[PDB]
Amino acid sequence: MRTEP
Amino acid sequence: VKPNYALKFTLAGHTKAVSSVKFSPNGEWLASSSADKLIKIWGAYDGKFEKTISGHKLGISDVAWSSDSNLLVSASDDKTLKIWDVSSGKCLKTLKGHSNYVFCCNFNPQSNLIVSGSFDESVRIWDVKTGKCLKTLPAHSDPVSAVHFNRDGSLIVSSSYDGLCRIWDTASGQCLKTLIDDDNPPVSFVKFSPNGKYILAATLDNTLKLWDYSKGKCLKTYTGHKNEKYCIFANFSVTGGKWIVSGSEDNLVYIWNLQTKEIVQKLQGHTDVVISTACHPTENIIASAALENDKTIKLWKS
Repeated sequence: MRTEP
Repeated sequence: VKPNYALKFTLAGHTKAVSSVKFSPNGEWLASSSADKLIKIWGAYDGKFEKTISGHKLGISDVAWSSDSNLLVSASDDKTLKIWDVSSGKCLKTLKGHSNYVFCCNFNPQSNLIVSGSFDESVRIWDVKTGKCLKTLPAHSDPVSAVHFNRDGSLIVSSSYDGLCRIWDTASGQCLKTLIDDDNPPVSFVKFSPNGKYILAATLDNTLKLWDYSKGKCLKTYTGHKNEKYCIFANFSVTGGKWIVSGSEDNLVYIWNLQTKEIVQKLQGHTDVVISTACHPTENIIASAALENDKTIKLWKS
């Protein structure tokens, strides 16, 4: 989820 | 006065956006984690690929080394953390107990404990040897972005989209401090300074801030970058000049003079948000990684 806005 | 960081290596192979890069404490290795569910190990100096470490069922948002550069902990959307033995590649323990995606993780300086934060708004402390949850902290009211231990492990720092940074007694689980400034933007990253006096904290309003958490006061502000959507790591760089290092959502790596708060360099080449940066523990080496449209890691040297 860190790679998602 | 200013650093001269130049691109040396571009590391490729994660099949999806990278989420995190970290140098092992002994300076030999770089570990990366990625939305592709994989952890990858690279040589810290030549960027030479070492191995892939797999086993998570959904994407990974964070990975962290034990003090002895032997183990790794990773935090994944599959709601677990995993403790890996790096040389054998084995998953030693799968820490279950979080009720939503695990976002951030760190060993304490003794590597006998792991701290984790999650979208389930808790901070949890786990025993490394048994892989069991020792405490659950009802820390925040929104997802927890970062968790870090202080130099002796006596304290833990938390960050959340609820706008707060909190300091916790590791032994008791009690909140010892709540830090927030005049606006309440989501706090997207937090960590203690290497001497353990300060916390460096990022918020989604394009701001880094250096806090004296004992005095409860913001000492320094580092601005210039772009940071409204993503949890971008920031670092103290101490091997040469005393810098602040952070990625940016304008695809650049920013380096500030820590004392004067001036941008002393920006690093160019990623084709997407630079989500993670890391500083080598003894060389002037910066690792950087970027998101879905780039998928690469880059090693810069000064």
